[PDB]
Amino acid sequence: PHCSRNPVLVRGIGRYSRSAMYSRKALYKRKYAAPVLATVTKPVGGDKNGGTRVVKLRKMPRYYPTEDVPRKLLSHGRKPFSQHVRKLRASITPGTILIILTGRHRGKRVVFLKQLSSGLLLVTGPLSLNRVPLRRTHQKFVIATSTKIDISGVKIPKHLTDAYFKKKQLRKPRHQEGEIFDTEKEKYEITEQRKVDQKAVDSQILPKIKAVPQLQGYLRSVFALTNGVYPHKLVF
Amino acid sequence: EPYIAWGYPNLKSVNELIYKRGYGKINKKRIALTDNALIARSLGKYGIICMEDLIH
Amino acid sequence: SGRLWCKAIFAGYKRGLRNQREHTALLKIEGVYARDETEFYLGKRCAYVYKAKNNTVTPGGKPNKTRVIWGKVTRAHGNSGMVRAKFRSNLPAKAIGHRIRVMLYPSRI
Amino acid sequence: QVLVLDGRGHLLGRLAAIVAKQVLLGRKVVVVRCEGINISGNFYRNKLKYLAFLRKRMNTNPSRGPYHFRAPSRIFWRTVRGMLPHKTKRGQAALDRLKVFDGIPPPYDKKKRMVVPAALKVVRLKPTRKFAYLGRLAHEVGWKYQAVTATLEEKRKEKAKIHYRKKKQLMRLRKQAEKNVEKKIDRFTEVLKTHGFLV
Amino acid sequence: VLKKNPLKNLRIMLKLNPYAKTMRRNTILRQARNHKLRVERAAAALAAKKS
RNA sequence: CCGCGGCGGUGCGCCGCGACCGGCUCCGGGACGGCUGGGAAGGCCCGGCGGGGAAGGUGGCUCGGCCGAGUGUUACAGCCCCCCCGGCAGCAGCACUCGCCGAAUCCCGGGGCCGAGGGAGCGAGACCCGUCGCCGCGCUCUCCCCCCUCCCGGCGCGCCGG
RNA sequence: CCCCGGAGCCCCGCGGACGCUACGCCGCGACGAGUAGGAGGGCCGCUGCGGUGAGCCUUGAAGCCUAGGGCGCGGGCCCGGG
RNA sequence: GGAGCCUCGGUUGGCCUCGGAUAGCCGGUCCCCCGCGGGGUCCGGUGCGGAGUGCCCUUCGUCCUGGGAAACGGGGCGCGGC
Ligand SMILES: [Mg+2]
Ligand SMILES: [Mg+2]
Ligand SMILES: [Mg+2]
Repeated sequence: PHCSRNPVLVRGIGRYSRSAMYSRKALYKRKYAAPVLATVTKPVGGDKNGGTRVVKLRKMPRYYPTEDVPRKLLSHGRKPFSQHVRKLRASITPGTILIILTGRHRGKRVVFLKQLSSGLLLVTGPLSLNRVPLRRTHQKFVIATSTKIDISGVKIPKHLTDAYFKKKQLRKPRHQEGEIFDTEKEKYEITEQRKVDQKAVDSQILPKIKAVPQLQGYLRSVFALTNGVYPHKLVF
Repeated sequence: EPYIAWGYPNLKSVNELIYKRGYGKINKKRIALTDNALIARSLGKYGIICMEDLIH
Repeated sequence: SGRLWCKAIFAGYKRGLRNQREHTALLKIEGVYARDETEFYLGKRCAYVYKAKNNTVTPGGKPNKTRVIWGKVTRAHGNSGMVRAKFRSNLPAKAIGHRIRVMLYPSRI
Repeated sequence: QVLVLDGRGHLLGRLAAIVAKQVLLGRKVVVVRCEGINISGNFYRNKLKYLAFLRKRMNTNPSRGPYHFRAPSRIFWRTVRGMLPHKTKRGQAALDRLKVFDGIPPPYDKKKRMVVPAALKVVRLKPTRKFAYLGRLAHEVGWKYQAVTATLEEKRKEKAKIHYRKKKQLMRLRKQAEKNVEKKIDRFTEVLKTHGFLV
Repeated sequence: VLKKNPLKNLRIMLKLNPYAKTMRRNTILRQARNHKLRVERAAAALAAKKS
């Protein structure tokens, strides 16, 4: 199961050729000179008197609807989200600083930790400083400030992934009708694993941030546009 | 003259016009030259069997 | 704790002299006056934000009297840093010469 | 949130043009010292031009007909009114933002007031060209209150000269203060000139 | 059939004219080759300036 | 009933993302051709040959402290310029953007916008589905080796064995 | 080198739509100003007749009115309430 | 101090010389004149204006404790007089 014997030159253009590839792959020397009725297909079981019984796995249906929709047309190149390729603004590098633009943690400043599987950012404005925990964000609702901490050698937990940072509650039936059922439940509880994860990560960062003078105080502060200062003019 | 602009096209011009806006007349139906099977079917009796031949 | 949106005035609709094409707002973004200063603002979310008699809902909030019409700055309109917008509904005309908020948050920065 | 523009040294229509668009974009504007607005073209030229405008009246009942305002403030208002769609609701709303004054009265006599340099005489005219003060013009066409407006402005300039002297006095002490303190603001003052002020 | 524009859509170009592949394989390589050779001139000019 | 397993149509209401294609409008990079086989330029300097403005000059006068500044004349070169012979690699339509025309002599990457509009499965003991053309490749049914090393296994973070 | 009452199917000539009111259904192109005027189609509309709806109707017909719900490009139409 | 219809716009402030433009701004006067200032001369600084609206002022998380530099500043819609 060898890798790709020609590399990529451009998306869709291999470096080599047809002819170089014939020689590389060596098509010379790799020449392959090669010149129901009664028996039931897929049923079968056991059983007592009379003899054995022939069942039928996947038995034809007990209701047809009166009309139903008729197929589609194959359509070529339409991958599900999981199989997508993930981008990242070059500005956003690990241990950089963001300004989170949208949520409740709005205008708050933050440190960027990693791009998760999803394509979301993982983020921490060390809970301690900012009041921003280990948290997902989107590239698109974040301003990649030109300010970096050196975060190279911090072992972020392998177990913290997209799958963990994912909302949890609510199933279907229960009592339902009346003045009850899951309008209560009430609170997302923080849990202890979550608190342990934070504790571990922050300690590795937290010394690193402090080394930079005033940086903690910067990371405490909140961003906002005052008079006379225009996004397009200033830099971050 | 005062109804047209005209002159001597480049090589690139003949390509860009043919590839981007090359439409056959095929049973009097303007049809886009999506494959050479179209060009050939019509012009193949002249030795013209592909977009490239057409351009030449 | 402060303002996370750049100010802009609703100039009026994209229009010829004598045919206004109501489906496209024009937006005089504050502090920008060159078809040059305005590549920042292309494709940013923007809100006509206004309040009305009856109460409404509110995302992550209790029922309010404020309402908004969301839109998007599409392209730069003529030399002096006006900008075209397009809104999920057309803007009211009541709106002329009033604030609309151009956000930061489809950022490419 | 409000423009105050010292109409002195500006050009009548040139300023009015710029004011109109500000006013149409919801900007509340105030235009002050309107008698000081000055109009290109030699004096006599413009007097006749006004006197013509006076002649325009509704023959059968002048009481209806085009009301020729004398005061420089109202004149300037008239010319700004000529660049808005003032028959519309939005046009009428626009003018309601604009606020014009002969001389400079009490809210704005202690406000810093801007200057539109694109309407300014020193820039927009050749120096050998002639022009008219809209005051003189207003005076001769019947404006009653030139002298009053002059006598009130001499007070204001005297009142202001005092303020400036005290302002200067603070500035001077502040220049002294920094020098008194410049070893215990030294590693602040250094950082405010790495990122490029104080130079 | 939808007309995919050959000049943007590589594989449509190839469908209509397969010799494109080679023509474009050349003129990536060719341009890289020459770009390298420009850096090499520039390095020799800097070395000549240092000498 | 729990499986939200497999397929099919759906979303109560308001939202957002993602990647793919179409049509646009921009941005940034690079690589080439042709010319008066570009014109000017730069850099190194050497040997000559004249002509001009006008000079470290001189001179009348003036203005300042022999020196500096301002006019005026004959004009060599000790400020330059110009022509003519003869010769060097650094040029290159040159980021020292001084003046073009282009691209089988042309490619790469990026951003904003609008749009998705169609539906080659209605079998009774064996798919509720692929896919046509094109790209190549990639792989394998051929052996080799090298490297890195993710999982796992072993040995001392280092080394050895998908 | 064998038979589809079974090759398992991208093509199948052994039998054939979910589709086929053949005045139906489906696909590709192109095009679309209009007086006078002409022609076509109107499951547009009015009143009466032969047929036909085992139609509807005092458990409420026709008409009338309706800031009720919809359909149709439109002529118009259908439902809710009074 | 409490509720409760309605109408909306807003989403840091700027508390000021006069003016000139083939000129201005600031200092300081050793010296002189006028009513701490005003006017003068002289000198010293700036002048594509940094005593700059290309500007200035203001900060934008809350608290805890326990050091340093800075330190008598702030408040009680604190209270009376000029
Ligand atoms: Mg017609
Ligand atoms: Mg007719
Ligand atoms: Mg509000």
